Amino acid sequence: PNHPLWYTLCDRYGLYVVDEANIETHGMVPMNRLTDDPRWLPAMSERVTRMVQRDRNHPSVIIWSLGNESGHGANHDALYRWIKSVDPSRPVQYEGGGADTTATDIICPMYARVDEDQPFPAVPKWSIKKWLSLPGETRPLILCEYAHAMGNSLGGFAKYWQAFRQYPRLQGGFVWDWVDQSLIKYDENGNPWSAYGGDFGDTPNDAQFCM
Amino acid sequence: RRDWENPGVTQLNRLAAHPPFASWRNSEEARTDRPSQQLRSLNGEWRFAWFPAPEAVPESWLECDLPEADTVVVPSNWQMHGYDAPIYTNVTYPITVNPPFVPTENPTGCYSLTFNVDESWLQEGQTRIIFDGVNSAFHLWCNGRWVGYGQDSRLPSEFDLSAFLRAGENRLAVMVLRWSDGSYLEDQDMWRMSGIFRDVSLLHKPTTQISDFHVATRFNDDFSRAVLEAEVQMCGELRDYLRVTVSLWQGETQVASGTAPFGGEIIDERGGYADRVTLRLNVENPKLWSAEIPNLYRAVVELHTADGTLIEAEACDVGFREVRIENGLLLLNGKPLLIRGVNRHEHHPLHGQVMDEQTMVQDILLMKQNNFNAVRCSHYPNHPLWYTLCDRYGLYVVDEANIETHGMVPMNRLTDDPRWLPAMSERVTRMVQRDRNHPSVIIWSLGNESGHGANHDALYRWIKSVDPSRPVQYEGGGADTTATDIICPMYARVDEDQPFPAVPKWSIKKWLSLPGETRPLILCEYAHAMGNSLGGFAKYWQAFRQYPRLQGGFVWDWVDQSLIKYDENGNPWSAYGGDFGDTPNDAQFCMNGLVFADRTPHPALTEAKHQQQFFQFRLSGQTIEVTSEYLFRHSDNELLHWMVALDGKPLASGEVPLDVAPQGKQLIELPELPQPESAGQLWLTVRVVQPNATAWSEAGHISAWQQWRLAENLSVTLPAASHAIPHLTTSEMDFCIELGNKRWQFNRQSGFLSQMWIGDKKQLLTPLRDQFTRAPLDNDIGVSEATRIDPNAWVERWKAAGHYQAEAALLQCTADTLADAVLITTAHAWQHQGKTLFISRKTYRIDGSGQMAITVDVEVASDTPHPARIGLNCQLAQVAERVNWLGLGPQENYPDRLTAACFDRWDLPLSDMYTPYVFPSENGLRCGTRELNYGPHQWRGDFQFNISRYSQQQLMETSHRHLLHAEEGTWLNIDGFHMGIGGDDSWSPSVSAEFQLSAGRYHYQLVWCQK
Amino acid sequence: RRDWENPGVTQLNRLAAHPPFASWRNSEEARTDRPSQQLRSLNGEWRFAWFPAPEAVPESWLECDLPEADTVVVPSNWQMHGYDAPIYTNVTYPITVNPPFVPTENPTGCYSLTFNVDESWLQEGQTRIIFDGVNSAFHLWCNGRWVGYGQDSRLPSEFDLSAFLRAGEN
Ligand SMILES: O=C1O[C@H](CO)[C@H](O)[C@H](O)[C@H]1O
Ligand SMILES: [Mg+2]
Ligand SMILES: [Mg+2]
Ligand SMILES: [Mg+2]
Ligand code: NA
Ligand code: NA
Ligand code: NA
Ligand code: NA
Ligand code: NA
Ligand code: NA
Repeated sequence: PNHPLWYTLCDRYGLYVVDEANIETHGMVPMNRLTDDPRWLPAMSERVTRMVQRDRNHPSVIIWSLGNESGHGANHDALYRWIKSVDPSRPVQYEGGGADTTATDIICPMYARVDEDQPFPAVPKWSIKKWLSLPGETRPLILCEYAHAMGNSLGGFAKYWQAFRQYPRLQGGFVWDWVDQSLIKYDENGNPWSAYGGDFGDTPNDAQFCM
Repeated sequence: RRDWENPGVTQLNRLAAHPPFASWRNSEEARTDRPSQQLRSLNGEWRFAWFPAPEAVPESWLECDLPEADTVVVPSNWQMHGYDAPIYTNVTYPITVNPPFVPTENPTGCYSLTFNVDESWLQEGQTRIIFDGVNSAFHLWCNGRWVGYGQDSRLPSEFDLSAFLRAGENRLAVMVLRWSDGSYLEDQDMWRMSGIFRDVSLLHKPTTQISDFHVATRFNDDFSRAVLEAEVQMCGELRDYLRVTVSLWQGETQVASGTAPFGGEIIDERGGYADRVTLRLNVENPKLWSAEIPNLYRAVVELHTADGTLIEAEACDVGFREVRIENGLLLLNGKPLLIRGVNRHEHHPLHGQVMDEQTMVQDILLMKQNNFNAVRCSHYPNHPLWYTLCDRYGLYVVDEANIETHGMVPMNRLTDDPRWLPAMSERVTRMVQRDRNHPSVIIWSLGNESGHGANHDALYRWIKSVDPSRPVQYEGGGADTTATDIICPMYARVDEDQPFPAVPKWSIKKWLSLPGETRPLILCEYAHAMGNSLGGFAKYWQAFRQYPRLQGGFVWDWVDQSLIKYDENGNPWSAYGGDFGDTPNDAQFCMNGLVFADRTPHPALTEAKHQQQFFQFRLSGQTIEVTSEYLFRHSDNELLHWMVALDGKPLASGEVPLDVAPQGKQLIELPELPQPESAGQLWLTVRVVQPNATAWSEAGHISAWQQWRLAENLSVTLPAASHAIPHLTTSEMDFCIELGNKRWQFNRQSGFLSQMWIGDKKQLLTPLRDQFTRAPLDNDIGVSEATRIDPNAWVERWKAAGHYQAEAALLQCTADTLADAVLITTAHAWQHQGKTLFISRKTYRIDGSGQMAITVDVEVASDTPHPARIGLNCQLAQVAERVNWLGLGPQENYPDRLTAACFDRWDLPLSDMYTPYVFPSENGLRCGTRELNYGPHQWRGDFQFNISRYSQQQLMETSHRHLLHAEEGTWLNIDGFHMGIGGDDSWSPSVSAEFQLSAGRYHYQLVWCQK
Repeated sequence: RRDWENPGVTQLNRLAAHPPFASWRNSEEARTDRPSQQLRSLNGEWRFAWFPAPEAVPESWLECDLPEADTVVVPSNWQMHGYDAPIYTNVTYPITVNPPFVPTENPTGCYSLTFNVDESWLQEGQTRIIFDGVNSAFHLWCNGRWVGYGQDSRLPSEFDLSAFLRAGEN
């Protein structure tokens, strides 16, 4: 959940917002170890319910998100239903566990390619055109993350947009991401320079992967 | 920190819930389910001290035993020991509604125990203590050191004591609080007690252990093949040498087995569960489990090293069955179920809410003997043994979460509050985690009467997610919300709608077809058996059998929640609300069972057994069509016994072997019956007898029966000629008729028969008078809260109309001497405040044979509430030992509750003609009676009657059966007509129109003579 | 009670969540969305002291300012002021994965602020304190008395201070 003023600005300047609960357990093994554990349901539910209770009147918020990279747990299904019950005005999405589980109204993969499949075991990232028509599937597809803009990047960006425009159910996505997470540091001469992972003695760290 | 006033803290240091563990260290023992040395019981004599509040408990108690304490038995409810009073309140909370706060004066029970621990348990593995039930919250200490905290009174709380124990003597200190924020979720309609009411045990597990395991059974289209999947979870040192072996047994024969190392399949980008493994075993033509035939297999889960070293083994009984809802029908192994269920609380008249095996077994045997096949755990998870028993004897179970917030306003104030979601989820999730392997459990319930909140939807989905093998139901908020797979209303009537705002209770037939509705309907509660009740019960079962989607319901309920008290002479008597100084209270509304607290049946139990029969019959000429409502079993322990009798006189009889396939039919043509000599009605009575004893019944057990009127030959022969002629003697005050040794006396002032003489003795203590009222039944009083007096209740309407105060006004009284008899004509009018309620016109014809023909014709004002009865009553001077009659019996039966009774010649001791309802009311009636015999007297005609030593007046003025005193002589009530008793619920008029005496004009005739 | 190592305790005495409030006492001010005198900002210069673990925090800190504390701007992340190093890791947790436990060495930031309220606030009404964001958990004290606890670094944590306030400096 963002600083309260962000939603007011989006309401006024006009930007569609996906409000996401502060829940990410990426480092767990497997990713859903905690989210599928009934003992963590209470902590998770407050992160979802208190978000909804705070931002439910903002017109800019058009979609609720259960969080990020926490696999797919029964806690997600429970909280998904909680929202649908409390606020039927907004669709609920969540990418964890395969991007098309029972906890999301929208097929929302991260980095699924336009034409090329990535048949990872359990959590495959199908070509987005193919994903749409898998037997039984009918939901819309909007990538929660795509076109990773790390450094000299965004190659193949036009391929996505040609697809978004030709396929009615391919409704876009959110580029990753807006601003480099670099921090300022000063050399002996007092001159500032852009720093990243490990430049503060922090270790282990993931170097430039924060930009 | 006052954790007992924080819905955010429902436990501290409590271990995760799981299925029943015994930690066997020998596979064979696990297979045979014999005792486990690793599982000890700490039940027995403990120390106990009561305190008005926790702040009163002295610090010394934590380290040393309190001198003031007493030695009591555990498990037990401390109210049953007299430390404080048990409180019976229905809806209104026993404490002020100010969540999450509880009264500062909070009864606190300090339990303590000194016990031994073998050094062997502390040298390796983990030693935990398990409290199966503590009401309602508690703190634990071991040897002076604080261990943990827990809430929810109906599920086990476990704690690791490995680092607190010492070899030899140890001391536990448990401070149990009566009230806690947990109480807000425990407002069930029952006695509010407290203490350590369930088993306390010590379990020892290896460091590398089985921490959890789930068993599932999937089938192919025709159930000719199955796959048993067992997911096993472990804790501790994870190594490549570890393995899990799940073997399935049928008796001593291993039918299947699978072995595998840990490391589940990949589930997400981070991999899978390295601490889990799933074994899949193929089973061909498995023996399916059902309440009809509870086939069970034994599954043994072995944790071991690849090379053969057993670390530990766990196990459970596996019932191969599939529960699914398809096309609107609840199916068991592919067949539509017809739920013959009942709600059952855990109650004992002496021990309170503490359950024991014998009581559980008795209940199950009684339930199955009375054709019940299902039970609902109203309204909390039960004692662990209950499920094992239901698995083995065969009963479908609805496992219900310990959540009820009935007293809140509105009912969903807390269930719709996300801040209460945590406390609620634990009551649901821990239940499922504990009972998911029991085959007997076929449906999960989210709780009872807590309205409908978002929390319910969240938890509904949580269960659908973790356990897709069982349907989920919940009645709150309308009985058909998004939180239930089954339309499960309570007290919805068969044909009549009750359009309550927001939460209407539609007629069940109409409910099924509401636009868009497709779900099956099974009432979670119906046919309230409070006192003299269950009228209209047959109407439900006729509908259940005609409507596919009406699949039954659970009667409310199994046993009266009465407690035993003692008088000055030390004699026991049944007590209810308010009998312990408890107030506010809801008096007798805690007694709604088909059986008494001591399990003695109420008359209504036979009505239930009859309507719930598994065999249906139809007659056509000499042929009896038998249909089986069994879904799986054949009638391989049933024989049909038939009997034809003429007005109680046996003419013919015989038996035929029953051989009908489930859902099948069998035709049985009866022999060429011999045309009877005497005049009268021939009656055919058939009954299904179980030749062989079973695990739930004795040899000869009768499971079903049905009666039919056969040929009837009306008597056209006139009785012999009378020798003498009755003589009339007149005085201003009376008309006295004499014929031999017999004398009749009619008071000319009252207009009633005031006396009769048979030989040299008088026969009446009170004159024979009209009666239009009855001691009000609980259904007539119609209240569920001792504070609400519904003016619409039958008793209130009769009282306001003056039925109980109307006095008889004589309009006519004349005598006439005929050729061979004397005729007495009378007319009375009952009035109240210038309003004529009833008019009774009679004639008494006493002829030369010594018989008195009484013809009665009554008019009832159309605008006065329909009368409870239309008959006569009097107090006979004598008391006989037996009561003999030709009519419906042998047990008590009323107009809307008499399908179970059979027409025949019955003979019972006087005492059996009185039903001992704890709260006294009209009782013991028997209908369709053509002849009644008592002492020298005989009454003939077509009436209903009850006979006892208690007058309607005494019954009406007495609150407890033990306060009744036999009156002199015998009170007789003979009715031409009697109102139905109803019972669809006991807090509103529930007697169907067809059983209301609204005809305006009534006629009945009786012949009184000597036998 | 080490509430920061128990997922069963995500807060203590925290008020219920709700949409943005200002408690306008004038309808036109609310319509125009102008400022509300009933809503005060406490952003500015606070007193801060860093500690390697909560056990290192001196009980004296609850009663009066710590001499070794510095004056810093709030809101802010103490890493940006140089009290300790910000850490950049993608997937792998920055602490040993052993739920619900965290390191015994747990950087602790002790913030404090002396203030006072309008006389009428001491008279009637409910006065609450709102922390729009605290990373990652915290205990709150007012005039030396414990008020509450709260988690979740990205949503506001509110507490009723009504029964703690007093005339003069708080
Ligand atoms: O609706 C109900 O009716 C019964 C009345 O005896 C009893 O109170 C049950 O617990 C409740 O669910
Ligand atoms: Mg609590
Ligand atoms: Mg209730
Ligand atoms: Mg915590
Ligand atoms: Na598109
Ligand atoms: Na990154
Ligand atoms: Na049916
Ligand atoms: Na009741
Ligand atoms: Na048979
Ligand atoms: Na009475």
